[PDB]
Amino acid sequence: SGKSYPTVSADYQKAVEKAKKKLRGFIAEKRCAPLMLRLAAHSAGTFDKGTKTGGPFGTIKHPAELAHSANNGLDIAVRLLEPLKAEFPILSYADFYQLAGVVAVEVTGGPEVPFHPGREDKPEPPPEGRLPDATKGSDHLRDVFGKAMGLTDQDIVALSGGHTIGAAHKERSGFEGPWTSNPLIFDNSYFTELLSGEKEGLLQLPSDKALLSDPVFRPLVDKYAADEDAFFADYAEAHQKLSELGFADA
Ligand code: HEM
Ligand code: NA
Repeated sequence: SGKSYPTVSADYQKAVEKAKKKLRGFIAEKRCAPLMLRLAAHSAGTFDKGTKTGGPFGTIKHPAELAHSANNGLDIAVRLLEPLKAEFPILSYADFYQLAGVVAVEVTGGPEVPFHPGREDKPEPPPEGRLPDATKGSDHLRDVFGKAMGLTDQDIVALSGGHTIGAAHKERSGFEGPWTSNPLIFDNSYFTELLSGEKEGLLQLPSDKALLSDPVFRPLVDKYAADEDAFFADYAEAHQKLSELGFADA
């Protein structure tokens, strides 16, 4: 909503479609879906609505942005995609990385997140420090997702569910381990685990836990744990919005 998507040529659209297929095979084979989803979200999550700066505009490939502490390990993601990107010179890096995130959700069994091409690659990375801090709580989440990005409380909880795939690594964030028993399967297990309490072998970040105690976030955790279809619907909505921050009249 509020979006006017740009026209791209037929050749551009053809390349999107071909790149989508190549990304499915590559991501599935390399077992890197969680890392690609992180790459897409960290690219998008820097958007500040008040200044219209940052966002999903290809800047995460910049050595300067990769160097941000919140981006530890994403240099691997960028390197992994470079040979594929080279097969699609017509596409912006901006579009390619968001497409990789959409594909990451799909190949792990998640919802089909709508994708619209046309993001332009911007020259300057945003300032460091805009991405969410895992050690903080509900006020912080609203500052970053709501005040900066312009997303809703519903979008915050749904997007937190992205942790249903993947794991933290002690050499990247310092945190360690998967949120779920099935880290390459996209489902509502993140919320199920968040509710059941701490289980050995599984991770919960303070930021994950903050969902449980917030008056608005908690009913959403409950809904998603009870209804995976509702989670998938809200997740697809939220991911689309995230992937489109600052893009197509924002
Ligand atoms: C809600 C606020 C968030 C916080 C505090 C947060 C924090 C973190 C941290 C600390 C890690 C571990 C990085 C590492 O050590 O490898 C991580 C990983 C991850 N994040 Fe988030 N994140 C948030 C939101 C999101 C969103 C919105 C998405 C996408 C929708 C997402 C997707 C992922 C995925 C898939 C991984 C696992 C990556 C892998 O397996 O290598 N996260 N997150
Ligand atoms: Na899972």
